[PDB]
Order: sequence, then structure tokens, then C-alpha cells
Amino acid sequence: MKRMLAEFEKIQAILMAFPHEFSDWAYCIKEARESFLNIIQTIAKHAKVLVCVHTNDTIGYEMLKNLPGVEIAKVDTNDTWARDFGAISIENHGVLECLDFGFNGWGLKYPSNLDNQVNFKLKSLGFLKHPLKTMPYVLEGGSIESDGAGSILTNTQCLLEKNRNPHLNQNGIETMLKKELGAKQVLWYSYGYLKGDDTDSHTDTLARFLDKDTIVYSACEDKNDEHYTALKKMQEELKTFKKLDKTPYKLIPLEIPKAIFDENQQRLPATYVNFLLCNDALIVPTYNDPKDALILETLKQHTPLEVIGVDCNTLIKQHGSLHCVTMQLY
Repeated sequence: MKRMLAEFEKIQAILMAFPHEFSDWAYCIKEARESFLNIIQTIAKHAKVLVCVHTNDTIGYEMLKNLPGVEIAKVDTNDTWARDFGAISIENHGVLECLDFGFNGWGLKYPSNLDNQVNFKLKSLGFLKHPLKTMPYVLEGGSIESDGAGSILTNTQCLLEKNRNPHLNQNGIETMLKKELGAKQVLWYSYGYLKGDDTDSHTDTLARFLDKDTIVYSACEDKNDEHYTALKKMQEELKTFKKLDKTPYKLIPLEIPKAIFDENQQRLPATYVNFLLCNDALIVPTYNDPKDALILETLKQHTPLEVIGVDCNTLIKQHGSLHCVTMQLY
């Protein structure tokens, strides 16, 4: 009887990885350092932070060694996205267990030789306190969602991509979800995307459990916006989903902000769905958008937790957001 713990359960720590100059954060390292420090301190008020700091990142070591509720792990990374390389936690017949899935640079698009080895190092360095299982499947933690009660929400955009687990069919992928993570049902959808995203539409940017009865998703009202069709096709798939007691989900649409562009006019994938559920607090990305406050008030209605915005305009320059930079640990 195994089950993937939900993000809304009691979290012991949040695993992260500090930006350093041995990566694309190099071309704006000072801003990157700032936001992560601001994010880190926001989160440490609600859960202990365990942060990977590249073995050669002296500056970041300093910036972080005297921060209350922060523990540092000297572990090298390609990048900051601990959500997708971080261990996936299951409770297996009572016992906490960490699953080390293969991380492969989002279907081999980016270098991930260091990211993939992160869990291994943390465990060998004694930072991870539970058994660590090496998994023979490629799986990112941002690609799947658990309600902790046997339902896994995920999509085909990501999971059936040719560079994840090509030797498996959809049936075979669902079967490993059932057998490794303890899913009783797998909720699958097929539409929805964000322009600028390279993860192959990670569910954690599109559609997530807020709680065991509620799915929060990315939305677009602008019929002129390129996303309108695919996001409304996605919404109608969400509407077909039933809980294990056969009752519909409550569904909470969060409208994506106004278009954000890089300096070469390529659109950035901003979304409010890339929140972190963090013990007493729901921490929510904001984008210096007029609709930021509305998002936050909207969510306050559906949770007894404290809603905190945190600015992620720096994070989305590198095509990810708050949730992508975290992994909860139990």
C-alpha cells in the first residue's frame, strides 16, 4: 500500500539549488542571486530550506551561511530547477521512501549530468534521511500531481514525449505510476500549453490539486491571445475528471497574466498555477501584473492557509517559476 504524499501535507523541508555562474544564470547572476535569496527567506518562515550550493560558488555560500532556517548542501547543479530533478517522496506501507527518478534535461534538450546526480549526492552526504531508490524511468516532479489519496494528475504532452520513456506506451506509463507511486487512478489530459515553456507542458504549469477535492488550472479569456483555444480545450478535459468517490472536482481557473516578452521579443511562460503549498502558507508567484492582487484574493477564498505573493519576474526570464525551484521533503 504505497502513496505519493501531496504537497498540501506537513512538509519537513523544501529542497532548492542556488543560482551560480556555471550556468545561464551567469548573464544576470546578481539579479538571480537577489530573487532566490528573497524566495529562500520567504519560504524559510514556513519550512526549513535545504539549498544546493555549487562546490565552487563561494559568493552564494556566503550569502546563505548565516540565514536562519537554511541548511546548505555543497552539491553541483546545471541549474535551479529542483522540482524536476528532486526526489519524489512516497509513504510505502508506513515507511517514508525517496524515489530517485532519472532527470534527463526535459527530454534531453539541456545538459542534466549534474542535476540528475543531486539526490544521489544528498543521500551520500547524509542530508536525505530516508531510503533512496534508484528508478529506471525518466520522470520530472513538475510533470505529475498527487492528491495523497490515490489520484495522480498528469498529461500526455509531457509523459508520452519521445525522449522520456519511449520504450513504453501510455498504458505502460500509467502502469508504472500505479506500481511505483501508488496511483489508484491517473487523471490524463492532452491539451494546454504555455508559449516559452520547454518542459513539454508540465502539469504543474497547467493543472494542479489545491487540495484533495480541488483542481486549480491556467486560463485565458482573451480570444485574441494565442493560448485561448488550447486552454479552453484543456478546461473541458478537466471537467470530465471525477474523484474516487465519483464526484466532480471543484475547478478554479487562474487567468495567466498579460503577455511578458524577453529582449528579443520571445514570449515568457508566466502562470499563477506554479505556486508552492508550504505548511501554513500558500506561496504564489506574482508577475508585477495588475491582475496579481486579484489572483491572490481569488485563492484566499479556497484555502484556510496564508496567501503570500512572491515576485518571480526574474525566475521566468529563464522560462520557469516558483514551484519549479522547489522540492518538498517530509
